[PDB]
Amino acid sequence: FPVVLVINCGSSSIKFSVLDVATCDVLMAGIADGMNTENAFLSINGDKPINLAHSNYEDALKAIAFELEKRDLTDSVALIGHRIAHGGELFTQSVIITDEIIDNIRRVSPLAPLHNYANLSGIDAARHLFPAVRQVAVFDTSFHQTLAPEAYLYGLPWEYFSSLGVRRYGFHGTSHRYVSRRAYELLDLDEKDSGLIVAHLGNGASICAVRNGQSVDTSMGMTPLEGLMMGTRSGDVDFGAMAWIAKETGQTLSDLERVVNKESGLLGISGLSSDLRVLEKAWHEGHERARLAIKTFVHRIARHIAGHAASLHRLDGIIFTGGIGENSVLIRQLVIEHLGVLGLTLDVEMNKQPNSHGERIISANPSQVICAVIPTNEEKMIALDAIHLGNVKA
Amino acid sequence: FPVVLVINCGSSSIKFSVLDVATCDVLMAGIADGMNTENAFLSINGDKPINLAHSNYEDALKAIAFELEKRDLTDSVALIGHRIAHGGELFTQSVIITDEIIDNIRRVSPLAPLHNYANLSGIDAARHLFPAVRQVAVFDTSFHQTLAPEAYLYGLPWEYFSSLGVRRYGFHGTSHRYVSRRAYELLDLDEKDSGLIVAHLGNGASICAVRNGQSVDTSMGMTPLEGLMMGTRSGDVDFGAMAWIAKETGQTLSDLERVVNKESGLLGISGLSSDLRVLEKAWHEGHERARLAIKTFVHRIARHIAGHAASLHRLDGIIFTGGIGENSVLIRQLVIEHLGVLGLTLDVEMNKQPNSHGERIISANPSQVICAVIPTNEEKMIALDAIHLGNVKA
Ligand SMILES: Nc1ncnc2c1ncn2[C@@H]1O[C@H](COP(=O)(O)O)[C@@H](O)[C@H]1O
Ligand SMILES: Nc1ncnc2c1ncn2[C@@H]1O[C@H](COP(=O)(O)O)[C@@H](O)[C@H]1O
Repeated sequence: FPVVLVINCGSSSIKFSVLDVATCDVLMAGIADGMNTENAFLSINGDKPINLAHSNYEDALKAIAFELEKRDLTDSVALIGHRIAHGGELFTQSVIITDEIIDNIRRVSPLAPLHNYANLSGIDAARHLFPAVRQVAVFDTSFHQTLAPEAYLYGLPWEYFSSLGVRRYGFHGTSHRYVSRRAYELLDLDEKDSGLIVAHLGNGASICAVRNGQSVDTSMGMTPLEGLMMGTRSGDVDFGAMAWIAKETGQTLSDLERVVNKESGLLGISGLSSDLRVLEKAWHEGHERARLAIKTFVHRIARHIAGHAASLHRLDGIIFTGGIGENSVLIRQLVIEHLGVLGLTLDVEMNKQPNSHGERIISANPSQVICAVIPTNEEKMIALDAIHLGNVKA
Repeated sequence: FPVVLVINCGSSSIKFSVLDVATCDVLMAGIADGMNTENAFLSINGDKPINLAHSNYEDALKAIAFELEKRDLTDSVALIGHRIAHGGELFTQSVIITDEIIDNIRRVSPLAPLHNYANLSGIDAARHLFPAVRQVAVFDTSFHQTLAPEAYLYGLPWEYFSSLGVRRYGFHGTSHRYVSRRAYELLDLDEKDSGLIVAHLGNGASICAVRNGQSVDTSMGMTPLEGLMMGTRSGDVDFGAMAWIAKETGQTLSDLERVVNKESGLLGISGLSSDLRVLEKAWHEGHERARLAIKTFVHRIARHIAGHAASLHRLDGIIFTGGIGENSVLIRQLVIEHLGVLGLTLDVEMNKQPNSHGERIISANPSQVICAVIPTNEEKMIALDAIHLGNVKA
């Protein structure tokens, strides 16, 4: 029974999963946190953190490989999948990693300096430790490459796009792609004749319009700062307002970039938490700013769901996914009730059901548009691409 | 026959109109251009520019008053209407100008330093030259004050809103208000039970959602930089992208603010013109970048029209207004065809009709939503507020 090793290298951690090729089931999962710091530890399935002390990306991947060996599945690793943050314009699909690909990843790495260079460090490590294993790169931007110029061009001077490559790229592509495929089965839709809106709500929040199997619009921009308001991210923000704050408080562009990424969003408005479970409980206890943060969060999602619907000839489905989208009974209902204009009617018995019920339809019968919850599986989608590319001569 | 003098003071010009109280008809109109410069001239109805040479706001208003006297209508001026750019949170409706109002205008003037201080200079001048005449302030933001916190709060730290007043204000309020009123008559709608989308396309471009006579969402933000892409303005732009350009080109926040306001938008993408008539002709001659600029322009309008529709319980009408919205047969159709999801069908015979046909319905019969063109009259709306306030004890 061969397996796929899925690796996601962040700036501060390394997340990994081992999926069984036969059933696409998770056999092992873990996180190597506190990366590049003075203290680095490795937890597997939450099985008590084991430290390495001042360890790098290569040493951490070697520790995971040693734990991979302790369970006798090292020689069973047939494929290695790498999650890549930014693929620029060069990558439209998942590819088998070669010297050419690496060079191309380094080319578009300036577009995401924090995340993309960390991905390359993971590629270099896995190459060193598993050279006779086929390795695959899956890009978080590639799905959105089917966008037309009108959908990705910014109203900036053309030169920024042609010379520097300033345009909408969009993220959560792997998730949007996975959820799309599942929606055609759950809603019983013909891919070649369909219009979906996928709402990935969780860590980061993004919307995607999927027309006839292709991504036609997405809420995130060149960076994950554009679009929906998030946990700590501001979302859509007037540049004039940002320029006004820079003059009135005397802050640098770096200072405001810190504020927008880490001090804003749900955390910013409420002044309490970035976690939704905390804010839901706070509002339940009569916290006004927690109510406002959630109400604003809901509003901007509804605004973008209806907004992205314009890039469709016909609206068949709205799919909720991600940590928030799969679990929050409240957020789903408030968003759908905010979208009464589109002729949606919700089934509250179905919307009450917890995530254990998996891929479920939550809209009632008289509804013009089918509303559904589909749990996203980014690890399975990476594995599926890897399995497909595992049958290929390179 | 008493008259209303309407004054709009920009940073570089003074636009004025004299409307007859009885019929709300324009009797005289002119522009004093090149304000505060070494050479300032005054044109009335395009009746050959007459220079004053190095003239200020008070001297220019005195020249208009002298030309007002030459036509024997100085003693006929019953009311003076002032267009004010930014009213902050303090002004929800048009008011009679007193010492209190002036102080309050200066309070919120930091929110629009370029335009708002010029408005005060016009107020000071008209006070000096017409002290026994009732004077009224009409605010370009006041109509959007009915917005709920979820619609105007940014995903920034709460402190920026509470201390500095960073929130969505929105503009074109006078136009959105005027067009709304007219729509209830043209579409035969009950104000208290209606949902409209008003698309003001022209100089600046903004969208407004009008639920039951009240503004519930608007595309422009704290500054007119947010929302739709415009002639020279970028519109919605990823802050992460703007921060990325600042690092890669080594430009100041002031440099990028210049680029976004004057070098971007339709002019930015095409690299040709901010004027739509030029770009329409250019695309007709096979100019690709003029086609892209227009296609992108259309796309962002459709995205925001459908987006703002979420803030409505029911969509009754989409109204096109402004220089572009009233005249561009192409832009109207491309936008409506982009909004096929909402179930709109256009009557192309009606959409062909030039602006001379005034307030006209452009959608066919099977259409789910009525599409119409209503010419905006910001001068008439200012006069109407002034006439109403002219019957009041102060
Ligand atoms: N039962 C729940 N109700 C509401 N929000 C939840 C729940 N479980 C997880 N979340 C949110 O999901 C987010 C995590 O997103 P993700 O990284 O996609 O799992 C966190 O910000 C949580 O606030
Ligand atoms: N016949 C027309 N066709 C297309 N665009 C027009 C036409 N007339 C005026 N415009 C546009 O309207 C804008 C002026 O807007 P406004 O200041 O609202 O009159 C300009 O940018 C013109 O490009």
